[PDB]
Amino acid sequence: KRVDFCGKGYHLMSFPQSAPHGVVFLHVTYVPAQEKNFTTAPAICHDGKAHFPREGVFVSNGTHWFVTQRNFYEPQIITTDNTFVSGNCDVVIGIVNNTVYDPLQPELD
Amino acid sequence: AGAALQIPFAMQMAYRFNGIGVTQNVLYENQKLIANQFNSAIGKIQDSL
Ligand SMILES: *[C@@H]1O[C@H](CO)[C@@H](O[C@@H]2O[C@H](CO)[C@@H](O)[C@H](O)[C@H]2NC(C)=O)[C@H](O)[C@H]1NC(C)=O
Ligand SMILES: *[C@@H]1O[C@H](CO)[C@@H](O[C@@H]2O[C@H](CO)[C@@H](O)[C@H](O)[C@H]2NC(C)=O)[C@H](O)[C@H]1NC(C)=O
Ligand SMILES: *[C@@H]1O[C@H](CO)[C@@H](O[C@@H]2O[C@H](CO)[C@@H](O)[C@H](O)[C@H]2NC(C)=O)[C@H](O)[C@H]1NC(C)=O
Repeated sequence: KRVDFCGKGYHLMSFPQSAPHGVVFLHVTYVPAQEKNFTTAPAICHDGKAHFPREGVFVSNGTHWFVTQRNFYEPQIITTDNTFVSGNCDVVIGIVNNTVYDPLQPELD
Repeated sequence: AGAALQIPFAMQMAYRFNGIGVTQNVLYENQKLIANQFNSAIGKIQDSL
């Protein structure tokens, strides 16, 4: 887990090999690339309350708002199971209005 | 760990707090206090040096 101890980047494994008077390690490392641009927001206000992501980050390509994990791109609809509520939003700096969909109401009908 | 990626500063302290077990809800509620404490501490360290 200590960065830059074994390889340049995130670490996966190592293989040892012998040598005349030493040892040789082959480290396997994981490195991302092909980045993109996005517009973010720290919290989502709905019904006067604030919603924060459980594990992820809020992004939006320009029209719709999704939550994605930090190290890779896989957008998902903002439901009420991957977000948690904390008080009412009047002091947070960066809130943006939106609607948070829940499954219980559509499944009720 | 690759190519540098732009990221707002507040959403970096949120991750760093999430790292040590304090949930990120704390940071966004007490941001001004943290800023004032950090500035006072850096002034104190400059004076001590
Ligand atoms: C942002 O992403 C959303 C999610 O894909 C886009 O919304 C849909 O986009 C697809 C094509 O990508 C269309 O076929 C759909 O009609 C769109 N709406 C829905 C409800 O699915 C949205 O267009 C994207 N915005 C931009 C500017 O790229
Ligand atoms: C991001 O930064 C921009 C400017 O760097 C901020 O825009 C300012 O918003 C305040 C309102 O709080 C206005 O009084 C200023 O006049 C704006 N500045 C400019 C140059 O337009 C913007 O609010 C910031 N966003 C967040 C979420 O903090
Ligand atoms: C998000 O929605 C809230 C709630 O409607 C908006 O706050 C209102 O904004 C209008 C327009 O300036 C004011 O006349 C009201 O007094 C505000 N409060 C209420 C309770 O209606 C807010 O402007 C919207 N946008 C953002 C970025 O927060």
